[PDB]
Amino acid sequence: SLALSLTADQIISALLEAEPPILYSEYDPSRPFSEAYMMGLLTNLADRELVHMINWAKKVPGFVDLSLHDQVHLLESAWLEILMIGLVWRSMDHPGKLLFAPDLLLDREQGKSVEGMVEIFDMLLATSERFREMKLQREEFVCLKAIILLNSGVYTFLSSTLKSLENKEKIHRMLDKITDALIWYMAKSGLSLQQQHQRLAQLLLILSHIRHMSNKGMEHLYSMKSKNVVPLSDLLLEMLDAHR
Amino acid sequence: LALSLTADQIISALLEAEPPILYSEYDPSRPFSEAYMMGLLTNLADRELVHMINWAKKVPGFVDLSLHDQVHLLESAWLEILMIGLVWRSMDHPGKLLFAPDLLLDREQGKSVEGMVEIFDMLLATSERFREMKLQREEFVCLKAIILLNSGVYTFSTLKSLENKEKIHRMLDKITDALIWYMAKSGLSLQQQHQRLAQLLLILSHIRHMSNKGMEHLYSMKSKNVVPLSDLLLEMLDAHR
Amino acid sequence: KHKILHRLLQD
Amino acid sequence: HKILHRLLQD
Ligand SMILES: O=c1c(-c2ccc(O)cc2)coc2cc(O)cc(O)c12
Ligand SMILES: O=c1c(-c2ccc(O)cc2)coc2cc(O)cc(O)c12
Ligand SMILES: [Cl-]
Ligand SMILES: [Cl-]
Ligand SMILES: [Cl-]
Ligand code: NA
Ligand code: NA
Ligand code: NA
Repeated sequence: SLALSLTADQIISALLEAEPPILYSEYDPSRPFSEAYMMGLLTNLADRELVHMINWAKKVPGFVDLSLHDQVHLLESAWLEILMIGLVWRSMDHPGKLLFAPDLLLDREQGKSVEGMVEIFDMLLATSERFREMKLQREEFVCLKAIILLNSGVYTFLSSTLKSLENKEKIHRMLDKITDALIWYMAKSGLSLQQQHQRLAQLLLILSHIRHMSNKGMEHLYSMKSKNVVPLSDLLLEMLDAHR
Repeated sequence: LALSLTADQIISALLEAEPPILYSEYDPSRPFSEAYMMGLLTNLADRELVHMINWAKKVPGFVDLSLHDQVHLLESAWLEILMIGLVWRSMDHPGKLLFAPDLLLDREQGKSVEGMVEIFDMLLATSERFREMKLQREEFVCLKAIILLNSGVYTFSTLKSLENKEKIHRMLDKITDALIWYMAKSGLSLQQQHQRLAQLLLILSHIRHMSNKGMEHLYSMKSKNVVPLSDLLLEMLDAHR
Repeated sequence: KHKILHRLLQD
Repeated sequence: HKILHRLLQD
């Protein structure tokens, strides 16, 4: 397929061009900063970002070549991981703070306003510090985001027909191509072979932590829903429900 | 000292440290109620944890960390480590999970416990991935050591801590070196080496997911008084609450 | 087919 | 005193 024939430079260029816009939150300093108010800001932002995430996913090489059911499956698995890795990336330049949006930069003491949130904040902040330690580059970030989209749901992806088996193999081939692209970027940047392999591993281990934080955030969001802390959009309810 | 080991020395040390394969307490005169199955799985985990601590102390450099860092890494990783071992043991048994040699379960047996079949289905899918990849024992032991060192490593500001953190990151890099060396010795091309390194490390995202789902499920079982848990498991579980 | 996500991926 | 902390000593 055309997508599976792209070069590393073409893959990276495509992912850079697909980057979504950075949206603003509803934050008003005049509002009492209650648990419900803060959670309303975060869920409202996530809802609006999800629409742009769908447009981004359709630009990841090969993604639109899968069936609609396949695309739904991968996004249902990965959506909160994708939001959170974007959050960590935006926060790199702001030690001690999480840049949810340009007008919504929160520290851990503000996170304490929501029950159970400071623990999540601390994980996200630690991951942002790791990004800083590594001097993570935008080309590396966009490859990681595409990897999340294709990988998080791929073990549960069904291959019960010849066509679905073919599509599953196509996903794995594209994951290999994104690895090739990451390695190509790191080689062009001057790293030795040993440094390239070490950094590839450092970058992919980030994804274990992103998964962990997504799972913790999803459990927290479910708790908020059950406790009726804030109203959630129909889309968020459906995405939440796809995680049982 | 640990950081001066060669790739061959690292893999050799990890292979020699492999824990024993324990038996469950399964008495086949008794049927598999929800409570009995939960008791068998948690009792097995409790006994395996003792051996996991022995194993961790043999992972190069682990005992050089402070006891607080050792506690925290094991609290973060324990169920991931149990589960990756389970999947490894299950590779030779398509469609089944070899919790122990006397407790080889299929997904229908997992339905004995509310919410468990969903976890079984993920573990079975991961076993299929191991078979598809022809995962080798040398790769498996490197992955288990990586989980131990990585899962808790970001939630770690004194000088000593920064030192411990640097030690962990340096050892993670040495295990990467060892994985690549094993793949190169095995004949993989340079491109195949980086592609397989990534395929292997992405396993760890799925292992994390299954551990998180298992931990949520175990908390649910505890909250419903399904199964009594040892003090160790209560504390291991409370580290995630 | 009635999921919102399914509709957004088509539109 | 955590059980895990105890086991890491002996
Ligand atoms: O982190 C988030 C976000 C969120 C919003 C925008 C982003 O870009 C990233 C995360 C949304 O809702 C939550 C809702 C929760 O209950 C817990 C959370 O951690 C979050
Ligand atoms: O998988 C396990 C295990 C388990 C036991 C031994 C192993 O070697 C691996 C996993 C133990 O308790 C649980 C308890 C749960 O509630 C859910 C689970 O999935 C598990
Ligand atoms: Cl094409
Ligand atoms: Cl605090
Ligand atoms: Cl025993
Ligand atoms: Na004001
Ligand atoms: Na024993
Ligand atoms: Na390579």
